[PDB]
Amino acid sequence: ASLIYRQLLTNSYSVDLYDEIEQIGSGKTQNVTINPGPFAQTRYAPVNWDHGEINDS
Amino acid sequence: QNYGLNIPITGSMDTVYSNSTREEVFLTSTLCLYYPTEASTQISDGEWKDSLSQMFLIKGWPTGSVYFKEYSNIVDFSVDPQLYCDYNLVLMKYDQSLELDMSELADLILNEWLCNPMDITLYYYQQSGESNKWISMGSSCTVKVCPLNTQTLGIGCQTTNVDSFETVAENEKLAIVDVVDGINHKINLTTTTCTIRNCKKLGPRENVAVIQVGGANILDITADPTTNPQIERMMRVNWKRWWQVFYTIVDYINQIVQVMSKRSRSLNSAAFYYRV
Ligand SMILES: *[C@@H]1O[C@H](CO)[C@@H](O)[C@H](O)[C@H]1NC(C)=O
Ligand SMILES: *[C@@H]1O[C@H](CO)[C@@H](O)[C@H](O)[C@H]1NC(C)=O
Ligand SMILES: [Ca+2]
Ligand SMILES: [Ca+2]
Ligand SMILES: [Ca+2]
Ligand SMILES: [Ca+2]
Repeated sequence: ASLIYRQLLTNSYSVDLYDEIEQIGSGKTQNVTINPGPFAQTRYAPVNWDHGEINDS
Repeated sequence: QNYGLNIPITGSMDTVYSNSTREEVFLTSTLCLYYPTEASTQISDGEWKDSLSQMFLIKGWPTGSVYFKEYSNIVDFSVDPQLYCDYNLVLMKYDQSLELDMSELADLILNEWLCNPMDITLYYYQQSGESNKWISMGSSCTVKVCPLNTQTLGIGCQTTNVDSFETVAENEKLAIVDVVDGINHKINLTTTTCTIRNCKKLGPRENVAVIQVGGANILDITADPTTNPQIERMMRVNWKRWWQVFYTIVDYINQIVQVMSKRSRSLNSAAFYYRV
């Protein structure tokens, strides 16, 4: 019964087929690789509030 | 496993070598890098941690096995530097007037120190020999030592006058002070902000290596004036770009680890001597 190990080693190539099968079976996702470089947050502006355009006559 | 005892080993001078352990030291240990914040400042990037990690992986270090630890600067890092890690590298940008501070830090980290407390307020202290020092660490250490006669009267100082006391170290984060050996001393050191420990010099701490990025060879780890040796673990390199410095580190990391070695006191072999 020693030939079990010999047979498994010799026939091990079929695991490539098994890998292809499980690859086809598995669902897939992916990445949108993130950007670095938010090193400078930006404020709005120097903003001053005032009454609008008065309509004089 | 017969710890504690000093048993004499025996070996034959005709045996053969064994297979290289480079694979093991890459695949099991943890590399560990300390650099100054100006490094990252000049880098001005920030997936560079990942970039360096992947380069280390190409050299052979698994992804999670390399650690980076920014420190502000030499003087503020020397205040109790804890290298709780496995293969330590400490970059140091040499600058003028920090010669003694850098040398003190190197002496502190490159050697195993056995430290006992020192109750300044109660006892009068001594130095057993050349292997004994007093390391003071804190935000602001100003050690003022007053040596004593054989009858507990000061010489050059009065035991009651901290003004009469002689200043040996002033307002530094780390002060490895030595004094005459065999003369009792009375200390005053600002106890609220600077602890002090009476420390003894064991063998060398191979776990950590120092890399002077700046100028010329100055590090005198040996407090003895006579011997000013050059240890393998005190490396020096010139520089203009921190990127180039780090790439040199990564390229020659195998050689650096060859220079270093696993801490003698981290092993079960050293279990019942001073294991840490
Ligand atoms: C030592 O390494 C060689 C190749 O580098 C390899 O053939 C040999 O098997 C190794 N030694 C052992 C005991 O595996
Ligand atoms: C050190 O001297 C100061 C005065 O400059 C004194 O207030 C302080 O108590 C002294 N420290 C100790 C530990 O006695
Ligand atoms: Ca005096
Ligand atoms: Ca210092
Ligand atoms: Ca001494
Ligand atoms: Ca010396």
